[PDB]
Amino acid sequence: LYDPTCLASELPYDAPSEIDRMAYATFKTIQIKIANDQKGFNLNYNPNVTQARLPNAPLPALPEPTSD
Amino acid sequence: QPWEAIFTKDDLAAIEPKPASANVPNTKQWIGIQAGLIKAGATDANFMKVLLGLSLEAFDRGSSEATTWDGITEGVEHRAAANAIKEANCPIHKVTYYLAKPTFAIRQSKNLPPANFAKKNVPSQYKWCAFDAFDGLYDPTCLASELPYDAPSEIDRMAYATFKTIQIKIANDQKGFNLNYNPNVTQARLPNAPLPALPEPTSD
Amino acid sequence: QPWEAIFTKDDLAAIEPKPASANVPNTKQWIGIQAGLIKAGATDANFMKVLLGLSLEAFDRGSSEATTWDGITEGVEHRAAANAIKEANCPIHKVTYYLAKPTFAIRQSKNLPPANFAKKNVPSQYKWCAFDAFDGLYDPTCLASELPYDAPSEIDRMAYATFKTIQIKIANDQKGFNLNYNPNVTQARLPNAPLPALPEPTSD
Amino acid sequence: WDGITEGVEHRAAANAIKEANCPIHKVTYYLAKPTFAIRQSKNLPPANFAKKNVPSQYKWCAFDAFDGLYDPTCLASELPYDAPSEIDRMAYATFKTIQIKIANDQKGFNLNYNPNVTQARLPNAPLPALPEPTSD
RNA sequence: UUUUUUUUUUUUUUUUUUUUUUUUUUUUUUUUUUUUUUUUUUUUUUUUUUUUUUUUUUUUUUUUUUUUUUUUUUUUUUUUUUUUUUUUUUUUUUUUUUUUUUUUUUUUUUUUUUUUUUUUUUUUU
Repeated sequence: LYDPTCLASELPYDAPSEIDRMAYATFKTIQIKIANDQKGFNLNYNPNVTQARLPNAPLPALPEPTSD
Repeated sequence: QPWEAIFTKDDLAAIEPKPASANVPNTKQWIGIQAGLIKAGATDANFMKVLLGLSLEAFDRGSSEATTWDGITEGVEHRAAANAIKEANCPIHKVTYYLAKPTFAIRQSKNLPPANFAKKNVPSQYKWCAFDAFDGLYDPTCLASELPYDAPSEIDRMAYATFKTIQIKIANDQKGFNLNYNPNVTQARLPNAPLPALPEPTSD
Repeated sequence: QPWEAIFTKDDLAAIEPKPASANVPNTKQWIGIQAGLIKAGATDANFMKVLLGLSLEAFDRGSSEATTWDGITEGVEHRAAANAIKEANCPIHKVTYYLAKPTFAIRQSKNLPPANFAKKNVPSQYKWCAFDAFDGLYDPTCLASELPYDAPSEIDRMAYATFKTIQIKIANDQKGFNLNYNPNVTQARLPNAPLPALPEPTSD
Repeated sequence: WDGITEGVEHRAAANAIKEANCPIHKVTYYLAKPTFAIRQSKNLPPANFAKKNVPSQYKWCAFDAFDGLYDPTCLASELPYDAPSEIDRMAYATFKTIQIKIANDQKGFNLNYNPNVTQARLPNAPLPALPEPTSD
């Protein structure tokens, strides 16, 4: 929506609006979160070196009920 | 004790030194670029012309980013010219720093904002602040026959500082990679182990 | 009890001492510089001339930065002269501190602002505050036949303090490196382990 | 705002203005007087008068491009009413307060980050805290 | 299914210090969950190095042995109320001037009230 090379014969609404842009930044947080959820996967081995780290070992530990 | 002697202002004014920025290729590196770029098919004035092409690419791409960018310029393919820069042991940004102002000047007159503006989530207020080689806009050694707009403006400078945060962030994202081993010592730390843990839903 | 005796002002005034800054090379270190610099091909007045060249380089480069900077001066290559300074066990800045004012004076008269101004993101208001050896502008032992502009100005001094923050930041960036081992004890802490973790997207 | 004019849709024309890197106000500043003159002769007060809570005394003072009424370069074949009047000018200053207020409401937004650095400051964090019932 | 043909020795300590210091014989089980929900959600191809410090300064300065608990609340009330879609940038300064000018060491507390009276009176149009 901001990319100068992006195609566009006519945009009905200025979604690029700065308010929407900061909202898009907030949206980027979503993109980042999911990236952390999937891109954050630790590729610590190629040839199935599960002896170093087991599959799904990167899974976060269950949250404790205590504050600390 | 020569150091105890007074140099005398008359002699100081006779020095007439030149600024020596380190964000520009060394004379021998400029030659190294020639050895590659001229060899690549560029000649004479095309030397700067092709490098300007890359600087324009760097404007929308970056260091190795512009290096990967293809396209035959008035002298030679961007990648080929980029290789020449690499032969000189410099990043494209190094050359771009020297040709930052003319590069910006071109786009400023053609109204061509940085293509990575969107990617960097830079506020529209700072649309022209997303320039990797913005330092060349202030660098006294940077080339510049005429700049259409005073991008150096202090407001833009603080915006450039904000832009620097972007540069820092990405540096943290890539430069922050922990080179804790050379000969594949994964037993000390596994590949991609530096990857940040997934964020928790709790505040603490 | 000689310490109980009154020295008498008449005798105090008879002392006529000289300021003794530690930001300047020791007399023997000045000689060490001569042993290297004169050996490098410099002679007599060229001793100061070449060092001024380096101070000008330090203005746009820095300690080892100016050391890496090449270019044959009126006496010898900057790097060769820099080696002489290193032979004296001093940084180029050490010499530059002594020759800070004349150096600044040269550029001030030639209107040559620091090339690292852009790199340091120093506000244009403080364009001439980006000077590593700015302390020499106040140092009573620093050489100076004539300074075109009173850079020592208190406003500039506080700006120099802000500049000091830059110096501190970079120190934290490099001097802050944790020398937790000598004989490659990576088992205690791995190389580049001190690298700060990547910033999280959350506020906490 | 849409609507096809004698030449083309308002939005399309607005895009042209944006292509020139200008706000519509920029063009309006030049055409402020003729614009006001049209409405003044047609008795068409600003529709945002109500929104801005502008006193009826200053009904014709709610004009964003009022500066064009004084601007020597602004176009004007004939102005039905001297809106530039000093009384209206001070009213325009009061109107400027409106412009300033909205600027504070939107321009006052703190652009403290570019690449989504919400870790420094979260989105909508600049939002003013809810008013307390106490005087202090 | 893939490696060899990749690199060290010749680098440094002993002769440095403890035992002979203290617990058992102190308390729980017989307390509660499963049968609760996700996958099929998105990134890479984004950018830095080559930027600068050391050689700058403290210790040897002062407290403990000073005071509270045993004082009071819950059982009090809201949601179901309203905005967005409103407007700015592209406006201007630095390079202007002071310090080095004067006080402390001058005087009060220990002087007097509460326990006195209104609301329930009238405008907007």
